[PDB]
Amino acid sequence: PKVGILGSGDFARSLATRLVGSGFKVVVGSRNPKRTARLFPSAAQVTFQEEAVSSPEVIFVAVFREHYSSLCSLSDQLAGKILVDVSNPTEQEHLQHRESNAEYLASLFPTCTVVKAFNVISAWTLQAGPRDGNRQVPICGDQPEAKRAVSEMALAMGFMPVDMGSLASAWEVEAMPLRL
Amino acid sequence: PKVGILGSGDFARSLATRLVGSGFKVVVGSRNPKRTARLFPSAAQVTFQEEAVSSPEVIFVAVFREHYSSLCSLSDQLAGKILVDVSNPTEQEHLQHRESNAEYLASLFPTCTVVKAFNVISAWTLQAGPRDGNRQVPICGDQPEAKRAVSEMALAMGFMPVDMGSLASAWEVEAMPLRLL
Ligand SMILES: NC(=O)c1ccc[n+]([C@@H]2O[C@H](COP(=O)([O-])OP(=O)(O)OC[C@H]3O[C@@H](n4cnc5c(N)ncnc54)[C@H](OP(=O)(O)O)[C@@H]3O)[C@@H](O)[C@H]2O)c1
Ligand SMILES: NC(=O)c1ccc[n+]([C@@H]2O[C@H](COP(=O)([O-])OP(=O)(O)OC[C@H]3O[C@@H](n4cnc5c(N)ncnc54)[C@H](OP(=O)(O)O)[C@@H]3O)[C@@H](O)[C@H]2O)c1
Repeated sequence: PKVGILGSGDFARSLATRLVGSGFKVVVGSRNPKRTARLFPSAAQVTFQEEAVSSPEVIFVAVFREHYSSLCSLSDQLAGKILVDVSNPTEQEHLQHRESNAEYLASLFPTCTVVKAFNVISAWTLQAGPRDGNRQVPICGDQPEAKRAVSEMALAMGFMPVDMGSLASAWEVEAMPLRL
Repeated sequence: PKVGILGSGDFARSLATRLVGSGFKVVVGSRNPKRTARLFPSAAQVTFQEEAVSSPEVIFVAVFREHYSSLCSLSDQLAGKILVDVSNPTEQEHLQHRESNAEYLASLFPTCTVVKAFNVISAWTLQAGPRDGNRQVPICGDQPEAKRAVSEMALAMGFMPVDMGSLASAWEVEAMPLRLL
């Protein structure tokens, strides 16, 4: 507790499932929480975006890059928080954009600290994937405290965090193939 | 609806998700509904086994073969209902048992009618939703009304039911490989 997630799709919902199964309290921010809540694990509290971001210290940004700027109205609430960029760009997106999605996200929310994590993990692995601790997540970011928070979370969820350095490493991390 | 599901695992949970996304009301029977409910889609009503099987006309049996007989105490409530055997046996289990899982389940609950369906569909395919051409669900069973009920459900979920005949076809259906991506 309390971990935030912005977004309502397959990845959001799988993250929520894993977090709840790992003893975290979870709040989800959706544009249509009424509709979205129906499919989410009951233990997660699905609410409006504004209200979902205010409590948590760590917020997973489980939306596509093209929708990042739509979150700008949440800036005053998000101030000083940890944002997790989970995006797994296609080969073409990766090559088209000079900066990583994670760096782009950092630029949009300069008062937040961004950690890149979970891009190489499938939604089904999140849902089902055995809590053997064998499955590696690469993790980077500029802030050691933020990286530790996300790494401990990864461990509690049964993954094995691998430190890949500063947020400048996010471009190479975003090139890593999704497993599997 | 309401559609029933017995069991609390990855498959139960995925079936539930999918059913609720397709406009069905869903009730789930678990031995520990307090714990189990936490992970299930909010729109599903997770409750005790006895209470779960009491309302619905069609009940998905999303537990392993080895646990089928543990459901015998529910016999009185399950009488006259449609049971869906979704099991995907391992090659070994398939070869060790003379009869199919579905036929075994039919023998345990003779006042019920069993339909074999969904064994070839992965839990993730249930969750994420089918997409072409990964839509095909083999169905068999002895009773045309029961097969129609399950087939319409399949169609509502976005699958394409394929009639494989009587419950005697279930052994061959159970040999069908499970499909992923
Ligand atoms: N699925 C995987 O196996 C996988 C693996 C690794 C990483 N990821 C990453 O997770 C992120 C989301 O993926 P997904 O598979 O969950 O996609 P998805 O199913 O399409 O979900 C996208 C979500 O974006 C949210 N969103 C917020 N603002 C939006 C807007 N303005 N327009 C459209 N949508 C908006 C939506 O929630 P609301 O409408 O309720 O706000 C929606 O649920 C992506 O960056 C992806 O690379 C996915
Ligand atoms: N997962 C897939 O991709 C896949 C695909 C097709 C078919 N299936 C089929 O779906 C069925 C279940 O699969 P699953 O992946 O959901 O397995 P699972 O995660 O192990 O779930 C089995 C469930 O059986 C229930 N159960 C009822 N009585 C039990 C007992 N006495 N002892 C132990 N468990 C008992 C449990 O729920 P409660 O504790 O609440 O009772 C448990 O959650 C299997 O026959 C499988 O072949 C799975």
